[PDB]
Amino acid sequence: MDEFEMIKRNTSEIISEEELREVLKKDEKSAHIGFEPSGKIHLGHYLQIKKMIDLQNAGFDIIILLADLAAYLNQKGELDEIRKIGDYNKKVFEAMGLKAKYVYGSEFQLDKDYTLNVYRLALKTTLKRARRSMELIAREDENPKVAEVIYPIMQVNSAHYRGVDVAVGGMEQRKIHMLARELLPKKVVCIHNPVLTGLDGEGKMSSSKGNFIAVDDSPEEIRAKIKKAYCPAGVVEGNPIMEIAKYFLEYPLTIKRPEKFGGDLTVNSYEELESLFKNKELHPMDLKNAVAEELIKILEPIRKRLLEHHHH
Amino acid sequence: MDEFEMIKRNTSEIISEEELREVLKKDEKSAHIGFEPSGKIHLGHYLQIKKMIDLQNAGFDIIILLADLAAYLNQKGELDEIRKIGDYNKKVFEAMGLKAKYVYGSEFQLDKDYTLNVYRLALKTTLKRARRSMELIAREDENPKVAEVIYPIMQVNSAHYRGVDVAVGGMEQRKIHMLARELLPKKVVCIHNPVLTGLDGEGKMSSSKGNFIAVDDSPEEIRAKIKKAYCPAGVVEGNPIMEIAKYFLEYPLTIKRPEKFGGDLTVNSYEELESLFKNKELHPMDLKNAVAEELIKILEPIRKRLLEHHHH
Ligand SMILES: N[C@@H](Cc1ccc(O)c([N+](=O)[O-])c1)C(=O)O
Ligand SMILES: N[C@@H](Cc1ccc(O)c([N+](=O)[O-])c1)C(=O)O
Ligand code: NA
Ligand code: NA
Repeated sequence: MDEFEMIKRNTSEIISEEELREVLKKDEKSAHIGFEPSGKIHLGHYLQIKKMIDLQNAGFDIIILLADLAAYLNQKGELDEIRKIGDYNKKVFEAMGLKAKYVYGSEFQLDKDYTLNVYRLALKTTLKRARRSMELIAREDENPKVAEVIYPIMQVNSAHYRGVDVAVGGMEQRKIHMLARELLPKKVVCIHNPVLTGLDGEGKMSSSKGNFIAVDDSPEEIRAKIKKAYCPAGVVEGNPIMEIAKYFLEYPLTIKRPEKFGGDLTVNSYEELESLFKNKELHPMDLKNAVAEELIKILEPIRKRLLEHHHH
Repeated sequence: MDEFEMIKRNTSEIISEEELREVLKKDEKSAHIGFEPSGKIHLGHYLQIKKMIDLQNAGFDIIILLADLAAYLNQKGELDEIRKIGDYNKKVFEAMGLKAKYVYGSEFQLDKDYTLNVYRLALKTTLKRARRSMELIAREDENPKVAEVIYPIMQVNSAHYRGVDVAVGGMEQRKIHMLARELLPKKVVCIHNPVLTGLDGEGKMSSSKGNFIAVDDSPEEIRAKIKKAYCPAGVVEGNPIMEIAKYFLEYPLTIKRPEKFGGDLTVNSYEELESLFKNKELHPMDLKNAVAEELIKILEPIRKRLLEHHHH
């Protein structure tokens, strides 16, 4: 498995593979992702940081944009408070092992030259296109604000202004990114990560829907959340427990089971696990027990580095 | 006729008269109007400059905003070219006798603090409200751009940032101004001037519709435009020739007529003229002849000051 395949593993799409292969040849290459600061950092965040770590191991310089001004435009509160949550998010990302440079959007997004570029992009971007690009990002609002359509053209310009070769985000970002590839003179390579399902199966995982596992959740909290989660026997699509097994667990995986239910089970890949589960040879309760315990172990170093700050 | 009545003469509305009366007491008071730079300066412009002259004679300091960045957002071209047309407009306004200070929007509208205020207003302004406020201003576009809804919140902030007591414009501006009175901490007094009808009677006078008299039109051009204009006998509403008589001509007015059509006629007010015209005692051709000749005389000093620049 080469650098390209390491980077591609567990992504939903790369726009485009040819372009990424051209980028990989260079000595100096940079990748960025932006996050609206979030009160809790969850598995969806961690999935994306893992991908940034992959890029870093492939020789990319990594920039994490703490997207305070975007969050402001998307009604997350006052800038100063948003920034404070951004600094907390930085500490969490650092506790995940990421080696990166961190920047706050507002440090450069209010510059005269940046704003003139935003207004130039505003002339090229239809309202209808801008609204469509925000459908999976915008805060729910019965009376959508002008701020909602400034946000996407802020994010288009972000990638241009900073000279990144690669932009990374979730599939929710893909329409903004396709606008960026259409309007900017240098085409940014876009790597999109899958969107995790919420624990109750009812929609996508998100910080505002309370349907997530946070990286610093206690072991007892993780077990409780997994025990209650949607996980129907034999169904893999939209199954959040199988998603965690695919995206976070290491293989070969040993699933402990009582002898009366078949005894311990060693699975050499996620793909073998999917077969066992679809063929009803693995029961949800046993999948859940293994996923909970292996996830606790995966997150333990992150939680204890954040716990050391308090001191024990 | 006091200062308040001089200011009110020939306006469509003052929001509000009480507030204007409070402003009139102060020693230091300022009024501004903004114009997207226009290749031709026409009677609609002149109507508004006349009102600014009224304010100046009432002790207001006058600021003329050459609204280059607004024009840019409203698809009038590149900033540098727009600015050049702005400097031409300044020379025309100066040739009208206005004593004022001139500022280009872009000189202050790209400042960090200005932009942060725009984004704060964008959070308070619905898309639906912003689009409604632009219906009579926005350039025709089958695919309206994000720039269209940035424009109104640029103009709201303009009045705030510069600390004007009074904003002046045409009735087309009134929805943006009512947004400004609703969102800003200091309520700006708004003076709205009527919108002139186009020469062919079919819509409002505007630079893009080629339905105007320009202040530097030749005498032969003015006569030709008036001769062809909509002017039905006995009808005053939507009659552009009667509008010119109301808003530009001085009274008492002597209308020269052949003896066979009643001989010369002296009218002591626009209101007496309206009665004569509605009662079919004054024929369109004779109204047109008087309006053309008195308008030529009114504009002659403006045209010859602009002609002196060439040199004769
Ligand atoms: N859209 C991202 C935030 C973001 C990503 C990348 C960006 O460049 C910017 N930005 O420019 O403000 C913002 C989110 O949903 O969290
Ligand atoms: N809306 C005006 C132009 C204008 C007036 C006042 C203003 O403050 C600004 N502005 O802020 O750019 C622009 C027009 O139709 O010509
Ligand atoms: Na090298
Ligand atoms: Na005094």
